[PDB]
Amino acid sequence: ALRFEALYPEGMCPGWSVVVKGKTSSNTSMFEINFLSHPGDQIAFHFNPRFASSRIVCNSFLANHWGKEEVNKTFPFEAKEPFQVEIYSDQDYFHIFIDENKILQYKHRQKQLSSITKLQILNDIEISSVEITKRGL
Amino acid sequence: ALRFEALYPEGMCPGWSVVVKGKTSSNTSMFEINFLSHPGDQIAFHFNPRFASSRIVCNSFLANHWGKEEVNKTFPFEAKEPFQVEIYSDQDYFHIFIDENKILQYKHRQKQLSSITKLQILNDIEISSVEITKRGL
Ligand SMILES: OC[C@H]1O[C@@H](O[C@H]2[C@H](O)[C@@H](O)[C@@H](O)O[C@@H]2CO)[C@H](O)[C@@H](O)[C@H]1O
Ligand SMILES: OC[C@H]1O[C@@H](O[C@H]2[C@H](O)[C@@H](O)[C@@H](O)O[C@@H]2CO)[C@H](O)[C@@H](O)[C@H]1O
Repeated sequence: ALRFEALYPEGMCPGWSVVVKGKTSSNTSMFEINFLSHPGDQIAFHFNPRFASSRIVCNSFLANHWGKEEVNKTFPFEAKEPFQVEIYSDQDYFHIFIDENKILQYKHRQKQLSSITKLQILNDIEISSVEITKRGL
Repeated sequence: ALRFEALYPEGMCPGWSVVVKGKTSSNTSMFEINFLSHPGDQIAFHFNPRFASSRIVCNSFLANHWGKEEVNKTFPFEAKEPFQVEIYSDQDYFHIFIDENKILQYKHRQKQLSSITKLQILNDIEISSVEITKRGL
């Protein structure tokens, strides 16, 4: 289920931050934050905290396939507890921060950064805030 | 031209703030921030700073017609200068703040507040940030 979507047709990458605040309803499910590229609504970056297994899975869905999963070692979320996730893009990576700690970097696979125009947030997250802000390099 | 859109299907009214930061490119045009209700994509609240005439026009587009315009006395924008617009909804009004000053209140005409799920920002605004945050009553 779609919880939030945003569209910025001029392109929200690189040099933008997305800050999502909220909490899960359960410890048995998952949510995702996806950055989509146009045309095709391909998934440039999929950030998928899975609470049942306590793993963050990151990947891309390009040319109709999921690529190699990048799975984080730590799981710095607690179910039903408020969190802040920030995703900041530079020319080389998405940088992920949770509760103001840097957690992981994900190297761009979709190199056409300016075609990333859409953000989708799905599944088990009760959102309290979404901020989309142009930062600079 | 669409500059930004957001969708929050559970309803982003009442008790939410939208904070838009940016600046115009010209002093000859206009921009708008629209709150849309579902179904129908009706315009519950249209906030339309018109720089050519230095007037903020507010209205609603319901049942296929614009209603009575509510035109503000002051015009606290300057073309090409960064501004912050906050729109906060309670049970009775949209409250508009520009650069942290309260400017106007617009009484709800679309009373089905929970059906307001979409935000659109159009025309002459170069956006630097959009924040959508659940505040409370
Ligand atoms: O790689 C991200 C996608 O994973 C898909 O699930 C994988 C799963 O992680 C893996 O362990 C294996 O079982 O194959 C599954 C199917 O590709 C998700 O279904 C998808 O939503 C993404 O999260
Ligand atoms: O009321 C908001 C809409 O106004 C429309 O323009 C009006 C205009 O403000 C008024 O002075 C008169 O000329 O009738 C026009 C047409 O209804 C805009 O076209 C529309 O976009 C809204 O801003």
